[PDB]
Amino acid sequence: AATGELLEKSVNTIRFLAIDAVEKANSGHPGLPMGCAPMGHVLYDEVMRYNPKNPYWFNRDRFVLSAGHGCMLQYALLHLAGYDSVKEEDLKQFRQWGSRTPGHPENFETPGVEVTTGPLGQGIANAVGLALAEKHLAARFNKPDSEIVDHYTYVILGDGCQMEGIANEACSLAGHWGLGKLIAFYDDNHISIDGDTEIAFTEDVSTRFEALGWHTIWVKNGNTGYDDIRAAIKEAKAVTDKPTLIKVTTTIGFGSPNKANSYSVHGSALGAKEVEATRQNLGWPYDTFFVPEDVKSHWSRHTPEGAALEADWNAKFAEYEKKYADDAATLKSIITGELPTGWVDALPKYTPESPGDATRNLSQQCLNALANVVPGLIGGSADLASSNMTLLKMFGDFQKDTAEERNVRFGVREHGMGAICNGIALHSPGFVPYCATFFVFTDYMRGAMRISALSEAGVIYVMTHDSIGLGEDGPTHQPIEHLVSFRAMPNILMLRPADGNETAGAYKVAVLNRKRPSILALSRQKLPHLPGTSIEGVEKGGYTISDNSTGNKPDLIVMGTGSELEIAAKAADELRKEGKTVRVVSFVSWELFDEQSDEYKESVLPAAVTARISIEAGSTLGWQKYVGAQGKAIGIDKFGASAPAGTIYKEYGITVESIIAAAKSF
Amino acid sequence: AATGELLEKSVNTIRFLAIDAVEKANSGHPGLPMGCAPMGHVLYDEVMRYNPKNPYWFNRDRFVLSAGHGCMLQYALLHLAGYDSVKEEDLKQFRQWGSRTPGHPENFETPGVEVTTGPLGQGIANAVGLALAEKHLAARFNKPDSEIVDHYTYVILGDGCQMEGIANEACSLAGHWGLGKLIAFYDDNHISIDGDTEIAFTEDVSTRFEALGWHTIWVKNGNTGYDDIRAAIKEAKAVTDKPTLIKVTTTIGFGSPNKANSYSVHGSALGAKEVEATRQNLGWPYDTFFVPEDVKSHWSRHTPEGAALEADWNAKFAEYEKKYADDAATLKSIITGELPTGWVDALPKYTPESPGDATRNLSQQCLNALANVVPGLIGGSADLASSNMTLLKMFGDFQKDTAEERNVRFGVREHGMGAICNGIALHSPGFVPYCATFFVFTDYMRGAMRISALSEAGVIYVMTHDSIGLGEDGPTHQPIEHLVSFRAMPNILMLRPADGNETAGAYKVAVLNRKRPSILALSRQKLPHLPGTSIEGVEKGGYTISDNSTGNKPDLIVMGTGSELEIAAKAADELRKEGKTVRVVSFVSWELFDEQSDEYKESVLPAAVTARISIEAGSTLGWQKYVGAQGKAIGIDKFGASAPAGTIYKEYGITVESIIAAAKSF
Ligand SMILES: Cc1ncc(C[n+]2csc(CCOP(=O)(O)OP(=O)(O)O)c2C)c(N)n1
Ligand SMILES: Cc1ncc(C[n+]2csc(CCOP(=O)(O)OP(=O)(O)O)c2C)c(N)n1
Ligand SMILES: [Mg+2]
Ligand SMILES: [Mg+2]
Repeated sequence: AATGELLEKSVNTIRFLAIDAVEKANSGHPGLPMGCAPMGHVLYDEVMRYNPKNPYWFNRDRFVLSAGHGCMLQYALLHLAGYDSVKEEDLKQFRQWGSRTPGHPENFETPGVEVTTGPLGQGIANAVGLALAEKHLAARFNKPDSEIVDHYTYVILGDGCQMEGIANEACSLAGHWGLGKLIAFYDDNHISIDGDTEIAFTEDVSTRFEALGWHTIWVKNGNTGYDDIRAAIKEAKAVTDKPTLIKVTTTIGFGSPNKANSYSVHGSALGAKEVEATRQNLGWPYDTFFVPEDVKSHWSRHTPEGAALEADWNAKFAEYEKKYADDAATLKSIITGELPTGWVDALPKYTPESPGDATRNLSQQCLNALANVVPGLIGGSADLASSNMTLLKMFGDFQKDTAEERNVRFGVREHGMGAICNGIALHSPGFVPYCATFFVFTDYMRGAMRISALSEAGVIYVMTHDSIGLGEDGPTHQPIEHLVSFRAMPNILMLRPADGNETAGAYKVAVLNRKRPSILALSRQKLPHLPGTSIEGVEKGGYTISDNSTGNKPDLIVMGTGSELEIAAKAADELRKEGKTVRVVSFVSWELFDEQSDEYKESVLPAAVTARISIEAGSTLGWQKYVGAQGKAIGIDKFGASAPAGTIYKEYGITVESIIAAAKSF
Repeated sequence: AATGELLEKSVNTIRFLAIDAVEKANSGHPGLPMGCAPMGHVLYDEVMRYNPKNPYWFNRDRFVLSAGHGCMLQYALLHLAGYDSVKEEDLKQFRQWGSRTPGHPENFETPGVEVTTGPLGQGIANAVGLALAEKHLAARFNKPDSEIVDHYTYVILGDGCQMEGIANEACSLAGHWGLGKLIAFYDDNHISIDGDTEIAFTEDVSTRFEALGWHTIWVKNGNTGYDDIRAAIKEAKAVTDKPTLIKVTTTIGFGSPNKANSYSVHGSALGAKEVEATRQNLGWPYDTFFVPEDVKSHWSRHTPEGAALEADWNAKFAEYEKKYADDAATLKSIITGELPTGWVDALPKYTPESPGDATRNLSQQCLNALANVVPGLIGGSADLASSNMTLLKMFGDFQKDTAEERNVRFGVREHGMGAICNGIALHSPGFVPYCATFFVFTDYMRGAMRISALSEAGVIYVMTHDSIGLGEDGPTHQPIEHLVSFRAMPNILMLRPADGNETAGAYKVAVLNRKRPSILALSRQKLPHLPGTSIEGVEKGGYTISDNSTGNKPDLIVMGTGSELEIAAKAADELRKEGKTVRVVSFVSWELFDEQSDEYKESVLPAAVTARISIEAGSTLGWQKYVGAQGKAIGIDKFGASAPAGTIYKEYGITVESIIAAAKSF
C-alpha cells in the first residue's frame, strides 16, 4: 500500500490527469474526479480484485461509477492500473469523435467499464443487479469445500443519484435482499448543478438508507482521511447481511484555490489561469498528462498481481470442475455465453387446431420451456406475476435466504427493475434476464430501457395488456403511442406476436439477440392460432401468412400485428369470396423486416402493388412507410376508454368492416 | 358526527356500494374500498370542507385517491355527499362505455375528482403540487386581517404508491418545503397484487418518511378505530410545519368472511356466493345499491352546510376585494383562468438583424416577459436552471419561508417534478406551470407527461439540448426518437422553434392551450434569426417562410424544424441560384398543421408537387406523411456520439450538401 509522499503523488496524479484531459477537450467534469481521487485510489489500488490484462475475468470485483459525468476518475484509474483500453493517447482524445474515452462511461466503447452510466440513478440500480447476480450464482453453485464465486460490487454515486426515485427503488430492493457484498460510496459534497444542495435537498440520506435496511457509515474527512476510508471499507465487508452505504464528505474541485466547493467546478474546464494556480497549490511541477515514474512503478504491480489472482481462481475452478462436473458445465454456460445445444427444440409449436389462448399465457409456456434448457434465464414481474404470467413454475422466489431461486419479485418498481436487469445482463454473457409489467408502464421505466438498447444489453421485456383489448381499466392503462415510440428507438426489437407460433418465434429471436434488447407486446385477451404463422417467419419481421395471388401481384395487401392479425385474416377471406386476390402479411417486427434484403422485401411488398391496408390497435404514425401514399392505415390516434374490450373495438373501428370499407376505395 | 349504529351503517353503506358496483360490472377493485371505508367516511363526513353542489369552489379542501384502482371508495363518497356527477344510475354504469364512473378516477369525466390517477404514485405527487399551490397562494395573497386562501390537501395511498420512486421524489420535496397542510393516509394492509408485501417490501416506511422531514403517526386499528383516526387527524392539523403521514393499518376486503386479507379480493368481483356471505357477516339485509334512509338523511346535511361554507368564504372574498383591489384582481385571474388583456403584446419580437442566440436563451426572455403579465406562471428546472435558462430574474425561490416566490427548484427529480406540475395545473385554471430538464430525460418523467395529455393539464414542458447539437456529453444525453415519440402521443403539442420569433410563437400557443400540454424542444447552440418566421406562422404549425415559385407549384419543397431550418434555408438559396423555384417550410408543430383546413394544407404542400425533402436532427419515422412516397427524409435513425457538435452534424450528413445531393435525385 502506498504511503506518505507516494500516496499524495498518486492521488494527485489522478486529479491532474482529470484536470488536463478536461482542459484539453475544453469540455468535461473536473469537480468529482478532484474530490473523489482519494477514494478512487484506495479502491483500485488496495481493495478491488481484478486483472488489468483481462477485463473479462469472471470472478473480478465490479466497479460502477453511477455519477457518470465524473468519468475521468475512472479513465485515470483504468490507465494507471494498466488496462489496454486506456493508453496515454486515449486520455488525450477525451470527448473526441470515436475515442475510447467518451463524455460518459460506455461499456460498449471501453473494456474495463462494466455498464453505461450518465443518466443519473442508473448506475446504483445496475450495481444492485450485479450484486444480485453474484449472490444468486454463489448460492446456486458454491459448495461447502469450494467457494468459486465470490466478488464484491463497488459503486460511487453523488447527490444527483440520491435524489432520483430509481435509486430509492433499487436500494429498497437491495436492503430487502440482504446484498452484503454491495458497497456504495456516496460522494457527500453538498453541491449539485443548481449550487448548494440546501436549495432542494435537505433530507437525512443516512437515516433513509437505514430504513431501507442498509448498514451505514460516515467518513467525515473524505479529502485526506485515507485511513478513515480504508477502515470504513474494512468494516463494510465485515457486515455480511446488509448492503453498506459509506457517506464520504469531500469538497468538489479539491485543490483548486478559487473554484473548489463551488458549482463552477462541476462541469467545465478550470481554465489556463486556474490550472496554473491549482498546480502551484498542490505542488504539481509536472506538466501536461504526466505520470511520475515512482507512481507509475507503484501501479505496475497490478499486472503481475492481477495475473496471479486470476491464476489462483482458475486453479480453484479446475478443481471444482472435476468434483462437480455437472454444476461446472452449467456455470460455464453462464460464464461463456454459449447456450446449450438444442435449446431451440424446447420451444412449443402449435397448429390452428390447438385451443386459442392469450399470447400472455403462451408466453408463460415458452418461459417455462426455456427455463429447463437455458441456465441463465432469470427474472420476474413488478407485482403483476398473475397478470403478466411470468412465474417459472419449477422454482421458488429469489430472497436473501433462497438466493438460488430464479423467480425475482420486483414489487411496484418498474424503473428500478429495468436497471437491475441491465446489471444482470452485463454481469456475464450467459445471463438472459427478463422483466415484466403492463405495456403501458414502460413509460415509468423508459430510461433504463433506452440504456438497454444503447449499452447492448440483451434484456427481454415481457409487456402484457398491450392494447384497448384490456378493456375496463381504461385510458390510464391502454397503450396507444407505445409501439411506435419503440419502433423509433434505435437497437431494440418491438415484437408483437399474433399467436402461439409467433410467440415462440419472438422468444427464439429474443434469446438469440444477446446484444440487443427485445420487447414483446402480449395480449390480455384470447386469440386464435392462425394458419400460416411460423417460428421462421418471425425471424423475417414481416412475412406472408396467406396468399391467393400469382406472379407476386395481388389486388390487395393487408397487413397486421398481434391481436389485429386475426381481423386482417377474416377480412381477407371475405374479400377473396368476391373474387379478389389478397395477400395477408404479418409484421411481428418492423426491425427485422427492415434488415432483410431488397429481394425479400420486394417479395413481400411488391413495389407494383399500391392497394395496401394496415390494421393495428395503436397509433397510425409511421405505417406510411409500408402502406405507401395511396395506402390506408387503420388504427387509434386518440386515448382509450373505460369499457368492455368488444365495445371499444367496435366504437373505434378496429373491425373487419373497416378493412372491407377501405378495400372498396381502391 | 355520526355515532353508534348510524356510524356502522354509514361505513357499511360505503362498503356495499363498492361491492355491488363491482359485482354488477364484474370488473373492479372491492378490496381497498372495503378496508378504507372507515377513513373515507371520517374524511368526507367529518373533516373536509366542500360544497357538493359546487365542485369548483376555490377554497375547498382537496382530496386525492392515489391508489386509483379503489375509485369506488370515492364514487361512493361523492354519491353520498350529494355531488351531481354521481347519481345512483352512474354507480350502476361503473366501468361501462361513456359513464361518469370509469375504472380509474378521471377529473375530465367526473366533477368532484381533482386529478386523474391509476398509474401508481402520480396521486401523492399531484397532492404535493396541490399543497404547494395553496401554500404559494396563501403566502402571496393573505393579509393580516384577511386569510382568504386556506385549505388542506388530503391523499390516500397504498403500498403500490409507496414503492414507486416518484412518490419518494415528491415526498422528499414536500418535507423540504414544509407543506404542513398536506395530510397523507397510507393504507397499510400488507397486501399487493403478488400477495403479502413481505415478498418484496420490508422497508420501514415510517422511518423513511421521518428522514424526509415528515411528521408521522400510526393508527393500529383502521378497521374500527374511528376515534383513533379522528385523533390522528387532529394531531396532524396541529403540526403546521411538516407534512403528515398517517399510517392506517387495515385489512383489505374487510367484512368478506372468505376473501379478506388475501390478494383475491384486491381486483376482482367477490362473486354471488361470497357477496351473500359478506352481507350475512356484516348484517346487511338491504339489497343491491341500497342507501338506508337514516344514512341518506344524515349525509344530506352537507348540501345546506356546504352552501353555507361557500357563502361564508364569498362574503370574506368580497370584503377582501374591497380593501385590496389590486391583489384581488390578480388572484381572480388565477382563480377564473381569465388571463389579463394584452398579455400577448409582452412577447419579444425579432428580425434577421437581431443577434443570433440559442432558443433556450430566447425561451428565458419569453418566460421573463410573461412573468409580468401572467400571474399564474410558476415553475422551474430539475437542477438545471443554469442550462435550461428557466429563472424568472425578478423573483426568488419558493421555499418553506418564502412560499410567495415563483421560481421552483425541483432538484434532480424529473418524474416527481412532472406530477407536481399536474397538481398545480389542476389546482386552479389560471395557473400556468412550467418545468424543465434536458429533452432526453423526458424518458424519466414520461409517466407524468402522458397523464398531462390525458387529464388535459396545460403544463408547459421546457426541454433544452434537443439534439446531437449538444455535443460532447454523448449518446446517453442526445435525443433521437423523442420528437416522434411525442408526435405520436395524443393531446400534446410537440413544438420545435427555429429562432426567436418562433420561440415567442411557441409560448403564445402554449399559454393559450390551457387544456393541452405543450413541449418545447430548445437548442443548446446558437441559431440565427431567419427571415420569414413569425408568431402567427407558429399557430399554423406548418407554414412557408420563403418562396420564389408561382402558381403554388415550386420545383422543390424543403421542410425542417428547429436548428435544422437554418440548413434548409441555406440549401434553398444554393438551389435557387441554379434557377429552381424552392419553397421553404417550417414545421414548428405537426399537431397544429394537421388541425388546419384542407385548403390551408394544399396551400403549403400542394398535392401536385412530388419533390419533397425534410431535414431534422432526429428519427425519420413518420416524416413520410409529409414528404410523400417519392420524397426524401434526412435524419438520424441511430444513437449519437461523444464529440463536438459540428463534427457530429457532418458525420451524420445533417448538412446543406445532403439536401442538395437529394434535390438532384428528382
Ligand atoms: C436523469 C438525469 N437528469 C439530469 C441530468 C443532468 N445532470 C448531470 S450531473 C447533474 C448534477 C448532479 O450533481 P451530483 O450528482 O451531486 O454531482 P457533483 O456535482 O457533485 O459532481 C445533473 C442535474 C442527468 N445526467 N441525468
Ligand atoms: C405505475 C403502475 N405500475 C403497476 C400498476 C398495476 N397495479 C395496479 S394496483 C397494483 C397493486 C398495488 O397494491 P396496493 O397499492 O398495495 O393496493 P391494494 O392491493 O392494497 O388495494 C398494481 C401493481 C399500476 N396501476 N401503475
Ligand atoms: Mg454533489
Ligand atoms: Mg396494499
